[PDB]
Amino acid sequence: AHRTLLLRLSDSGEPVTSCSYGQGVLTLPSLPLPQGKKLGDMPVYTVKLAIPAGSPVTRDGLIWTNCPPDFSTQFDREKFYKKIIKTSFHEDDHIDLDIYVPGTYCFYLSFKNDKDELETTRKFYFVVLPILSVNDKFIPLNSIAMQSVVSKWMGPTIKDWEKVFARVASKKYNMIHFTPLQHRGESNSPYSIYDQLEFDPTVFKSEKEVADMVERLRTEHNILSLTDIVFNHTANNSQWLLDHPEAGYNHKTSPHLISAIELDKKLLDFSEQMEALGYPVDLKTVDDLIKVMDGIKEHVIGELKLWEFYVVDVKQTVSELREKWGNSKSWSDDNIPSKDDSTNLAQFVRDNATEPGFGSLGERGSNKINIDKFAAILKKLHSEDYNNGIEELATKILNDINLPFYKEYDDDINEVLEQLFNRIKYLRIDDHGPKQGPITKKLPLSEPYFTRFKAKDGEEYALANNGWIWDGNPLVDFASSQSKAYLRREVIVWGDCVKLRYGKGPSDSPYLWERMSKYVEMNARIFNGFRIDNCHSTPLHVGQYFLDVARRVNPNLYVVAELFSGSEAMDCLFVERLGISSLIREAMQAWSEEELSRLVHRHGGRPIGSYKFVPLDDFPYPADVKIDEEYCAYNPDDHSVKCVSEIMIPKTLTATPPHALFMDCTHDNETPNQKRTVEDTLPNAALVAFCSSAIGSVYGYDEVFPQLLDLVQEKRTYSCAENTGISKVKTLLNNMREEIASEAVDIEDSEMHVHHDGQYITFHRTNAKNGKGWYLVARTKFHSSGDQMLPRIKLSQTKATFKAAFSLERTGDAPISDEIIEGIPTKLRELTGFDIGFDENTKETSILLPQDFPQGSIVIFETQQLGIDDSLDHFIRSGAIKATEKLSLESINYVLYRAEQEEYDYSEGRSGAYDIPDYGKPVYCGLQGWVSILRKIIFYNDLAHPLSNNLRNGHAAVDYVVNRLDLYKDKEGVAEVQEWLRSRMERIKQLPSYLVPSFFALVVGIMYGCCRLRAMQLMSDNVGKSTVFVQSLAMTSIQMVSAMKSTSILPDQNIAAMAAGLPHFSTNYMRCWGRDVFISLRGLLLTTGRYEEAKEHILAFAKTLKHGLIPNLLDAGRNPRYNARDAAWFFVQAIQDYVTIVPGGVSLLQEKVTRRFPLDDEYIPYDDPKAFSYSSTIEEIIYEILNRHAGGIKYREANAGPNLDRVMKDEGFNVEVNVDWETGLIHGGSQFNCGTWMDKMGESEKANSVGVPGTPRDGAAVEINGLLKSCLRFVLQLSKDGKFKYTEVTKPDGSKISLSSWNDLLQENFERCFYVPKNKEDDNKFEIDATIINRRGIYKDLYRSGKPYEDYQFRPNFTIAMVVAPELFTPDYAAGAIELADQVLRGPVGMRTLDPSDYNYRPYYNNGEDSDDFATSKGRNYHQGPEWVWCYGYFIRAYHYFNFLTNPKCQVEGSAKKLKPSSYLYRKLYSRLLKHREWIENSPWAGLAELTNKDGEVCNDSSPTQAWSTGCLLDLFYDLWISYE
Repeated sequence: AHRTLLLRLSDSGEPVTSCSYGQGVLTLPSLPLPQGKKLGDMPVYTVKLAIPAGSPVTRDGLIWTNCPPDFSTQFDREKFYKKIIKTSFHEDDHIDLDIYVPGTYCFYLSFKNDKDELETTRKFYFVVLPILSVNDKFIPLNSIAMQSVVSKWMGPTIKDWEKVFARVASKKYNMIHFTPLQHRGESNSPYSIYDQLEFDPTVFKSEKEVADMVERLRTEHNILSLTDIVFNHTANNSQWLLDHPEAGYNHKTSPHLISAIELDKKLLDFSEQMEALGYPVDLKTVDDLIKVMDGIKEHVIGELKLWEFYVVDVKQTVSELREKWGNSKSWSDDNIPSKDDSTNLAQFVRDNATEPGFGSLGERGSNKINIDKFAAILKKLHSEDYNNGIEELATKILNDINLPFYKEYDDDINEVLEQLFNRIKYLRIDDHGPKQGPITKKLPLSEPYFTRFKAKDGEEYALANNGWIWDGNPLVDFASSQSKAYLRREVIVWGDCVKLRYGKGPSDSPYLWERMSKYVEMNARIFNGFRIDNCHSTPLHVGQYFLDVARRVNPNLYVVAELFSGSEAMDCLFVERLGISSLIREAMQAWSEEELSRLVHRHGGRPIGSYKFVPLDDFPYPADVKIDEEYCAYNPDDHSVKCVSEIMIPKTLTATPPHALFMDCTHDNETPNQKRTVEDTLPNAALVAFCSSAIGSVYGYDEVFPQLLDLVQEKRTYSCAENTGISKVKTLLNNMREEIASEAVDIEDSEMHVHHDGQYITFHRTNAKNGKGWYLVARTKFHSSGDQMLPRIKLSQTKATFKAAFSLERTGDAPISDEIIEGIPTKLRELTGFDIGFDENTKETSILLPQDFPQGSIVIFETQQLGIDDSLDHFIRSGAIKATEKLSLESINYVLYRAEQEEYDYSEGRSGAYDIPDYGKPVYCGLQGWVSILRKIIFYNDLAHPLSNNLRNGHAAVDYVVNRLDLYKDKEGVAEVQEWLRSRMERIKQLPSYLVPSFFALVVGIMYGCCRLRAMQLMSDNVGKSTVFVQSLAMTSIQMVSAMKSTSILPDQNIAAMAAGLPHFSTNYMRCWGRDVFISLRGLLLTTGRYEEAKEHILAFAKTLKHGLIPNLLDAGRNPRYNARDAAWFFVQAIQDYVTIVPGGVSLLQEKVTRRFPLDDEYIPYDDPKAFSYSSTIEEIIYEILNRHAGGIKYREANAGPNLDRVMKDEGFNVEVNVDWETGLIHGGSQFNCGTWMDKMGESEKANSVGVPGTPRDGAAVEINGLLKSCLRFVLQLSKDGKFKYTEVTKPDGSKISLSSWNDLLQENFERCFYVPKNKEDDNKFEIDATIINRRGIYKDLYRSGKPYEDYQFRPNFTIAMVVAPELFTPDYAAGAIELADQVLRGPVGMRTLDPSDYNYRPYYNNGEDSDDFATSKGRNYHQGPEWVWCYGYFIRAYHYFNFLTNPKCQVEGSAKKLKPSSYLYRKLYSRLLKHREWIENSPWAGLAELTNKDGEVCNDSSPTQAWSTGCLLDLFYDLWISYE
């Protein structure tokens, strides 16, 4: 009822890897269908594709897959089906792919280019494994035990075969591999097949005779059958080779082999005359080889016209020139080099005067010159008359042309002969290959490179037989035009079989493809799968088509291949596209004990105690996600694929390595008797059988046959001697794996530890769920290497039990028979003497071996780790959602974040962050600190990481997670979260030390996700249904909003207070800053939905109003600092944002606040009874800011002096602000002030800057007035609705002005005073002093300041006014101005705080520089150059608004004709937030920096997470959401 997996896609449509399991393939789990359900009843699996929101592929995006949309629909490799991608900028799209039948499926995406073209991603393949049942008992793919049997050695009758079936069925194999059961060819080798369409007539007559015999295996022995399938060749005597000779490579189809044919028939026709002269027809003298090679040199090499295939017949060309000379002539063109350049002129002719096919081999004289054009060239270069020197000249050209062909000739023939001698030596001299035997119908001087016959069409053909190059790429067809291997004699050939010529499709061999198809589908009706020999040498598209055909016959086809391509990636590519289910691996390939342990390590499993995958902070957590509230919705009869925990984020489809079928010995490798000893037959097979994969063996391996059987020659029959050699042991091993097969399913379920010590090899096999295990001690016998004693085996917190022990002993040599194959006599002695001590205290089992443990012996212990039970798994993954129930967006801060300085605040300095030895501390004390480290550790299984080491050596990090919550046990839901953590951590500590890291990370990850989910549920829809990036931004609102003990926002209470940033702006007076609070209030609080927290922050500053201004340094409402000309207008701005957004937000206006300061502007009286003296509603609070600003404000800051600013000069504490009513805007400050957000005060005594503000922004600041217009526009429409009673405003003299008059004042004068026209002509209208300018088409940063050139500086500050009061801007001017900021002020993450073309531009900030530089010392650069992130928010918000109003290409007729942005504009916005997503992804603090140096360089003094940095990107998303969604 739940069989879905999640295949996440990247922004380029590539599948995301959840773990690094190595080079692999997207294989879905091997599981049986649900109870009593057949193919078609329901989707076998559902692949849920996750597409990232607004990514380039979502633009006109389609998903294309060759997955048939229904079970009724058949599968076509090349027929693809459309799935439309639902575009959203906030929400990802999901597209299910229901799969009904196993096989190979793939998918790509199509999208609209950035050139508005059609682009296509890569095809990405994923495989659905077959479902192998034997009757009604499902067989897991890793429990397959395959016996390979060669047919011609099982006797001549079906009944004579069922004796072998019963023999292997006793050893408890569950699958039999059949060497080809087809009519065999001339040499009787099982792989050279006479006819693909009928079986061996010696045994079978019809398909039903074999299909019933194979079915008899299924019913009598519970055994499945698969057969070899040969694609690369057929036998050299098929009666259809006569009827269809084009199916191979002949002189007609593959002309390049003509030169190779006349060399092969020049050796069968030379061996027969070799006896005549200087024969040495066979002999072992190297010195005589030369006399046979010197006969080669002359009789075959010289008599054959080899060079003629490469060279151009010069004499034939010249006689064909004089004769033709009186014809087409005059190469009327100066494309001619002189006769001086005899190298370049030659090549020039080679290009222009050549018939098609030059340089390429073909017919005897296939390289010839176009004579009409070679003559014309000569005439122009030399003379029109032939006699005038042409003969010498023409021949000299062609000669120089042949020099590379002659060099190519010599190069080839040397390899031809040098290969013949080295081969014929081995082949005949018996140096290591016995067979001196000389000329015959067989044993000639050269093996037959071709198969000669007379075809039913009459003509004689010469097809080629295939083989293999020595170290050549098996993907390169050496029988195709692109190879010279048949000519160069570089082919090791099989005269048994003849290479088949598949083309680019059936169009190139319509009989061969049609025949092989019926060949394949025939055996697919019978068997359960195929075994594909030399699958790497079979071409891809060939194997792809036929396996698709077989799968159409038998949808549960089990494909096996001994696949050895050039690499693992290529192996995976073949497995991907062909649908191979298992790769074959051989254990006999090992050269030494160490080599074997490595082989066994590869296919053994995962390491013990390995990390497990959980969704962490890289996933979206939709509030509307389904959940197993107690991990209890999986019925074992549903055979569902479980989610990791209670949050139902489906199982992730990740590349895992292709499954392996480990053979302890195949039918082509040498017997243990030959390569090692017969004693090794026991340990070898036991080690292999312990691997986490399917196993196999050739018949005779267990029966210990003495030597590998010759597939060609031998005719002897398998002995009927039952229960020989290993037979009793394979019965035990396979029976053991039949029981294990039931529970272990996925790659993380089966763990391992293999140890190599001399001739001993240790294998511990472990299920990671129940803790069941097997321990194998195997003493191998590669050689008789003396007595070696194994050290005491110790297993921590594990209990062991003796299962069985055996020794294999040779009892004399093997019998010599002529009619039957009998093995070597063996004694299978049962062993004893093993001591299993168990310390009831340390719970350490010790295992000692007895000295009677000879080489070739094994012992097996059944083991059990202590503390692990089948219920532990369900215990750790349950109860986490119920624990987070009573949490709050405030309390989640204490569980996930808390900088160490924020932690000290609650711990009186006692606690803090956990110091990880050889590493350091996590940046948060909460779970995020662990997750930021664990994510990369789980991905790479970094069991060697310092944190991994520390988690093994002690339970301190285990206890730290739980204990620290004592600091916050009283906050909402923390006590319940703490108990869940406590209850699980205690149960973890009762496990072996090596298992603690994985369960620690698993438990932390689970509780992290549930807390992250709870956050998304408590926040508003726009956040709860969005991408990871939006949610990661929103989590900063929890980082910043918490209650503290040293500070707060209210003087009488300690409540939740938004920090400016972590870690340095979090404690005491350093936490709350009015400018940072309200710039961030919209993003962190309103976009997320924390309205009740936005109100409390507004009211808390309402109490601190004085001078008609809002303080920046909020000292918890207890002596704040009032040098902030900016905060009061961001404060009233947020009030409008609050009222606009909060449902019923108008209620804020009548909220009454205790005004803990006097209505004038006296002095700090925090204890005076006049603190709580009077009340002010937000109504009058807003008006008081507006009114007193007009009426004028004059005051020196209260308590001025060093005790406030130890560097600010005496005149800087005097702050004055008034309105120039000729314009209506607001001026203030001085050259000794820092009233704006750019408030860096210099302090370098060495550089002489003590008291000098780095960026005093005096006079009319753009934002301050833009924010004022916004406020005016706000209160005007507000009074219209009867919610604001004020209209008058008193001037310093005594005049009154209506708010609408002040409003229309700014509307008329703002753009005049601030714009800088692009045309010199217009300067006379905008109060411009062209002497102090830098760039036209700009809005001034300031109006009539102190330094007038600071008026005309390109700074991002104007974007704030564009956002808050766009009515002041004419669209074209704003649009063109912000396009320059896009090209000038826009960095990758930060907004450059100053035009890089200015002289004051210094974009590197060191608050520690001591040198004499007036600009940079003590960090005055803060606001001139450095790239700030929160300004990027106001920028792109306006970049959005005005590119939507101006450029028509950024508009599209949204539904119901309302204006909505186009994908061209979305794509532009998307490209400017990538560098921010990258930042918050790869940041130890899960946030955005406050500052960046030039061009994205990390500023080591920048706060790593700041409020306005993230809150202003959230601002953008809310814009797009609240307007278009």
